[PDB]
Amino acid sequence: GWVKGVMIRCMLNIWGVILYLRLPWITAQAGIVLTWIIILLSVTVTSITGLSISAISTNGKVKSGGTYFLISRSLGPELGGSIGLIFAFANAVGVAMHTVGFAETVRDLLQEYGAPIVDPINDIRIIGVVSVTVLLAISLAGMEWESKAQVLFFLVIMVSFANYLVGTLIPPSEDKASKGFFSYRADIFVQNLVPDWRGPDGTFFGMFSIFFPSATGILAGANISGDLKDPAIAIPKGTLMAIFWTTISYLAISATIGSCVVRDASGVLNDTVTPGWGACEGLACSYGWNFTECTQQHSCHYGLINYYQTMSMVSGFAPLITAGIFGATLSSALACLVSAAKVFQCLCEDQLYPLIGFFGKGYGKNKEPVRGYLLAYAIAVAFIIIAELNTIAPIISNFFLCSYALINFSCFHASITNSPGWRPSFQYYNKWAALFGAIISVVIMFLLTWWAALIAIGVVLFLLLYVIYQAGSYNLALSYSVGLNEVEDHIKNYRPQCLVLTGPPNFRPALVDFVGTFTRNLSLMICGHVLIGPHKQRMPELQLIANGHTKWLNKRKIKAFYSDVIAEDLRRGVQILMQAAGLGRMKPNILVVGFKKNWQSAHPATVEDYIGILHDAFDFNYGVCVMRMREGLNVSKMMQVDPKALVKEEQATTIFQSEQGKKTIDIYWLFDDGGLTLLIPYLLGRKRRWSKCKIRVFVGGQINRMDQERKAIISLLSKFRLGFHEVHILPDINQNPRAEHTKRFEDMIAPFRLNDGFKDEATVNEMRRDCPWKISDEEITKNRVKSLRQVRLNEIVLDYSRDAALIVITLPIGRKGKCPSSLYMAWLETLSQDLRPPVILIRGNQENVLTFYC
Amino acid sequence: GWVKGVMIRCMLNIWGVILYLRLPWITAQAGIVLTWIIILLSVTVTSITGLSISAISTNGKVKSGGTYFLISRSLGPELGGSIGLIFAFANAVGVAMHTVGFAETVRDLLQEYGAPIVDPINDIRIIGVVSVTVLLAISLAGMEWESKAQVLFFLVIMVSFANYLVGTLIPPSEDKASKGFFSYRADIFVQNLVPDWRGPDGTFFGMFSIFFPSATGILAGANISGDLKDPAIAIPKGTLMAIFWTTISYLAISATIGSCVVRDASGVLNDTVTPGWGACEGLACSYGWNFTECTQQHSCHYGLINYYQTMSMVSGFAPLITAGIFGATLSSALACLVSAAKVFQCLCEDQLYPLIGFFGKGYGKNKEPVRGYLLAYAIAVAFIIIAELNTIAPIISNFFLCSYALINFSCFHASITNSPGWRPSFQYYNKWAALFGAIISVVIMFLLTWWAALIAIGVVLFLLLYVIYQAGSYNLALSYSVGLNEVEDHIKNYRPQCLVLTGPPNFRPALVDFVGTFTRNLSLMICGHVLIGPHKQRMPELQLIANGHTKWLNKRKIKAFYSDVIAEDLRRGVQILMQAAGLGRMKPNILVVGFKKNWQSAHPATVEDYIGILHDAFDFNYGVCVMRMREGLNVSKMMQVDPKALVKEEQATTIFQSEQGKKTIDIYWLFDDGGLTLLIPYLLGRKRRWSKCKIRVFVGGQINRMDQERKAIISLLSKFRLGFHEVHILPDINQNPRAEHTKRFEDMIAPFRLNDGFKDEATVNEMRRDCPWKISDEEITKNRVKSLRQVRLNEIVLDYSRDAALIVITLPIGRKGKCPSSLYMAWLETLSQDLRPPVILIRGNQENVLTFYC
Repeated sequence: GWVKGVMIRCMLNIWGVILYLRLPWITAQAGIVLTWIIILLSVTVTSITGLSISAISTNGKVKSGGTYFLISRSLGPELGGSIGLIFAFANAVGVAMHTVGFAETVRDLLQEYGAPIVDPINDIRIIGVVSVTVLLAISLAGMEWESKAQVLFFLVIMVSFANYLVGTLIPPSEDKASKGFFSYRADIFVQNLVPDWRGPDGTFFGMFSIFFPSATGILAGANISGDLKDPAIAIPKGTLMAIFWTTISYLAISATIGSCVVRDASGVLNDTVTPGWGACEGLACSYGWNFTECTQQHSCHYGLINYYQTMSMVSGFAPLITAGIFGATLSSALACLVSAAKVFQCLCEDQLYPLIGFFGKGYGKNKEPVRGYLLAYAIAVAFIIIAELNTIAPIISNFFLCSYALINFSCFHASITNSPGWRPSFQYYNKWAALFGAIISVVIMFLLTWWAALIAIGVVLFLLLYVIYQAGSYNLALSYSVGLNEVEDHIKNYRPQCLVLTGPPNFRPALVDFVGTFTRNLSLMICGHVLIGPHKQRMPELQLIANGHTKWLNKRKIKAFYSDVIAEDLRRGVQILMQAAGLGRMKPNILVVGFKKNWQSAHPATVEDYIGILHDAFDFNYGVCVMRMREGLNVSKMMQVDPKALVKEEQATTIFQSEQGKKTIDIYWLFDDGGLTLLIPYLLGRKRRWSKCKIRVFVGGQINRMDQERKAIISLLSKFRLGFHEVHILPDINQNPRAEHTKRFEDMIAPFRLNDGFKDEATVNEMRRDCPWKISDEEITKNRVKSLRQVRLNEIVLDYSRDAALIVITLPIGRKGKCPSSLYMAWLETLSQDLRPPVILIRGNQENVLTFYC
Repeated sequence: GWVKGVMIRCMLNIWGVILYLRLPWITAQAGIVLTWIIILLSVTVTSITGLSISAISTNGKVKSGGTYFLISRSLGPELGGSIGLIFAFANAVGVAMHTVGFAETVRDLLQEYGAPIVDPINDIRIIGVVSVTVLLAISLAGMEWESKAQVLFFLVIMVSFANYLVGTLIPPSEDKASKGFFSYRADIFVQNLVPDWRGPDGTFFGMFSIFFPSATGILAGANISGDLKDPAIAIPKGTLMAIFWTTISYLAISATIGSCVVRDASGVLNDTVTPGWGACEGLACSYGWNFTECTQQHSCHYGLINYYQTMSMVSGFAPLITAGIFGATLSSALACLVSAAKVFQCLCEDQLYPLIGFFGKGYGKNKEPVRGYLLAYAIAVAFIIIAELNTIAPIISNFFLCSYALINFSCFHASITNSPGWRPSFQYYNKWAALFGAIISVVIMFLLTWWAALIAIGVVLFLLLYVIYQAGSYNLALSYSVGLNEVEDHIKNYRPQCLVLTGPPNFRPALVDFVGTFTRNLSLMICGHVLIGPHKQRMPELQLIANGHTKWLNKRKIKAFYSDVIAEDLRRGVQILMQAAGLGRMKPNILVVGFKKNWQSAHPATVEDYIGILHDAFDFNYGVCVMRMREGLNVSKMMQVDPKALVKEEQATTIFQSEQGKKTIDIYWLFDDGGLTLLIPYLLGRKRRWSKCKIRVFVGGQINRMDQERKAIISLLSKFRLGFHEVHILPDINQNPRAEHTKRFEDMIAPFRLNDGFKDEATVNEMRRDCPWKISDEEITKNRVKSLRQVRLNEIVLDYSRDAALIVITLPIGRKGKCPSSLYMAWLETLSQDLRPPVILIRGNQENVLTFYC
């Protein structure tokens, strides 16, 4: 339920050692008014944190429970992981504080009854170590008696409170009056209403740092959210009621102990007032006691400000309050230890931090964090070695204030940024109240001591930034794609979607880098390897080889999407890839095909396949490009870096980027239909390294007009962001070429004079003028026109461009049925046959433009 | 250039009041060693910040930009705005500091002539406010000549340094020796090597806070940008050289003033030691000077630790050092004043903060920040009212340390997160050096004083958090989906990428719906429509058809991509789309096929093509699935105005489409592997529609042991939440053969014997064995028992699951070369016979299981 399950659990964890041992002393040094102010200032922070905790408990629905699990699932991995670690450390030090208080009580019992062990501080150390070892032994094995222990502890604390209140009303005896107790008196109340400020810790915030661990423990209700009936209505009321009732108890005890005991008293029973004309100085003189001797010399042993166990002295039966101290300290220490271990284990099971993951495994059948229990025990022992409560308490105040500020600010952050899963139903949660609580918690943390607060904030920032440096990554790409399913065919975004042939990626990598240069974070570039084996498709050995190849490619920091194809020949192999690659609107639009360095050496029939590539690409309304670099195409000389992944020379391509380019692109327009002609040069022409480029826009501009035909391209020039009027009119585009060049063009096809790959087509010629080698207006009979033109282009490139870093060569057009594949190949070969420049071939598909950069 | 452009004006801003007024006093209170440590510790912070600033300057080619512009464009707006605000405030307070130093110098000058105004402190206030008003008047109008005033200031400071050194070289005069300066002496150097803390400000960090303004002024090099020939080379050299040379000057002045002036001296010229025995003490006694009275009485007026103007006294010509102080102060204060105003104006140009202060508005033709100038003047006057360098300097140290820590951490943040616009070219920039600089800056800021450091940090946090609080996806894909291309392969999450073959999307819409409600933002679903085109694409209008189908899909709630493949048949027709659909990881993983229910009407070729897709899916590691309906998946759409969404009638046939599933789904998963067999109804179950259907597990096979295998299944069920433990036994497959069910099958496979139309099979078979059911290790003989099992599965569909949402039977498996096509197709027809509700068959590729949803 909510009473015993939640409120009593929070009660037993909030009530602890400072309630019995230091609250009367805080009331003595700070007075009743400032002690109440301290109590209320701590309760403000803890109640604002409790409202955030209640909002967390009402957010969504969590069935397993746990403080770290609730906070992290409601607030996030970064803030949740910082909270689950600072809170775990704070709970580990709380064990040390409560065990030190229990050890101090046992030491006082030994001093009054019997003999001490070694030394009043060393006895505290020894008893604390032994008691924390016993607590660890109980936690590891023997955690089934917890309901009975909870009932016994709550009843013993109730009995201690009742006995203290009963003995306070009793009129003082000789011993109690000697020790400073005079029942209730207005004079003592008025005297103790004001501070005294003795010792090094006499300070308002010095007292706040010692009292504050009396207000912590409000997170015990959230620890068992899974093991409750209805957490959304049980955790808030239980936590808030526990905070309220413990606040009432602290205020009442402070008020009644301030009004009963004087600050200074001496245990000597002879200090009763002598019947004569004495010089009695203190307030106790009116009550018949003479405490001047020690009060003037600051050597009193008893009193509110000098005796730490005055609460037990005041009461009717000291052993009952001793049992109450034992119960409170043991319950709080056990709760802190088990909470630290369980939060740390759950935090470690979520791999958010590198090295803590070792303390994440459980033992036995219920998976107890034995490693976490041992780490918490080690931290507790280390802080127990400090045998002073007034030293441990400020540390716990700092770390619990840091944890509460973190929780409050995490709730405020989740509220202000409208976090997805952050939907609190708690009626009394306000994000500005949480922000105020976090701010005041940090301010108080720095006010108690600045260096420990700085260390805590530094650790918090380290963890938060480490984590920063059910979201999912696959579903996001899917969501963006389907959102694009509603993309507008309107303003067709003719991004340079391209399809690339490389075969194995380690071979022909010049294309890879090339189409990798541009469309970097601009569009899609798809690599394409076609396996040419028609028999035994390596279904098993396809993903693995791709993996390896993609890793190599990825090691090159490329931006592509390799693709594997099985087929019998090149033609149908790429035909499969072009019309089915991508998905929906996410489809490739441009094809680039690697040239075969050795085509005329042997294997004649491959000309058909290679030219069918281009013809089917033309018919498919794709973009088309050829690939032939300075050096040989296929890498077959290795047996004497090699993996571009390791090292990628790619000089032929890297020249443009690695080296600062001083020579420019040269294009032309003999085929005006090609719109891409102003895009592929645009794309590549606009890259970081490609920055250095004095764009030479060579175009067949109108021989008389440079302002409406050439500027027709200049008005459009703006969108292509060209900014160049370099329209170099070279009307010598197709002038009669060199005699020698035509000669070579011919005997090039002399071996292939026949349509060897076209017997069928020869029969067609046979029935049509029987043209064996010369073809009317198709080969050289009349088609020579285009051949002499293209060769003139070659002369041009070789004369004007001469040494040309790169050339935008427009692939010429041949329509099937009026020109053979042979001549087409012949044209491809003669595009750059004389030498070996880098073939930056290009041609478009009469598609619209001005997509990139307007 | 770089010298005069950067380093000369960085020195002029770094040199200021503390160089002449408090450095000797710091060397007096702290030791020479401790003063050197302070200087080097400040220079470490400023040099790390200078490295960060040099990295910022060499980032990109930002032109015509101040300090704030550079920082906010290289770094983020969130960090840039806070940096600009803190830097502007720090400069505004530095104006007050340098004006107070100038006023102190003028007040001392007035006192030495015996003409004070009102009193020491109020005279400082009056002179400082008048000076700062004159400074504001110069800054507003009359700055045109500040370009030539720079040379005068630099030459004046150089002359002051030379005069100080020359005067230090001079042997003592009677007046100078009386005032404490004798000369370079080893004894004085040794005496001043050790610290001597002699006031409220006497502490290591107390002197660090006063000195540190001597090291600030390096960002003065940053705001020059736009007036430099080459910032990427000028800014780093100038800034670092200025830091080095000013550090050298500070160290030299400290070590030379600590070696010639004693800490205690009296301006009385009669202290000269009187001859006789005496009891004279002190180091000066050895030089004939008995300063005993003041030293013991602590009433000395002169000396290093008492006189604030010791550089002036030591130097040969006092007015020259006064001129040097004037030049240094009026250069640093003017630089700070015209830096704070410009940074604030640029910051207010960016609508980054709500209360702009409107100081952003420029005046005149140069758009000078008159409003910003007045705000800076007001802040300077407010901090001038303090009129004490030892109090103003700690504030400026705090705020400049905050600014430098902010810059260093912002550079580190940009480096570690790999910001898109952060690619610094500075060779000596390291993000860990920047992190160290920011951390030590914050530590020193809190060490000097904690409350002002907390105020500055809170202001920075407030600003930062306030600022913190169409082929787009195409492009977004580049960063996410090609970021999805790089993802590990060891994730092995069996993404249920699904492929479908409904032909036209409108037709066979039931499969579309089924594959759409499932994978609704979970898995990729791709719609493949085959146009079986045997010629040139009919028209681009086909693309219109594509947009019409995508609109149809969007007219409902589908997340489909539409693609098409041109072919001449179906087997190859799907085969094209099969191994090329998708791209990289996103690629479809399983395949569903529109069942050609009509199979006894058309030639069996269609049936052979049909078995083709399933066999190919078996060879390509794909998943096979198939639906079936009573009225017709390939419903004739018989026809037996604004027609509304046919969804209503459609969903009648497609419950999943809209109707929340009510009746139970049953997985007749005779086959175990191919997890999708269960996954399909599973992520179908996740669906709210199917949340109303107990997921029935109809396992079948062995009867002797049931749960023995199940315990493996319930382990993977703990992983794949089921919520049930009752798997109904299907012993029908065995010992339960029903004759009338065999007779139908036989009468259902007649024209299907050797109807594969496989002439080669017939031939090879004919030369092996004759009869169409003789050579039957494959022909419905060895696998006949399988046909019995199939018809029994249908019978237990009619009994065990008489009614169900979808009867999920495991899709059968047939071996190529060991299972004929007609036998398999008849098996499927039995498994999905008539008079059944929607029915689905599945069989995965047994890659791995449990990968999804644990």
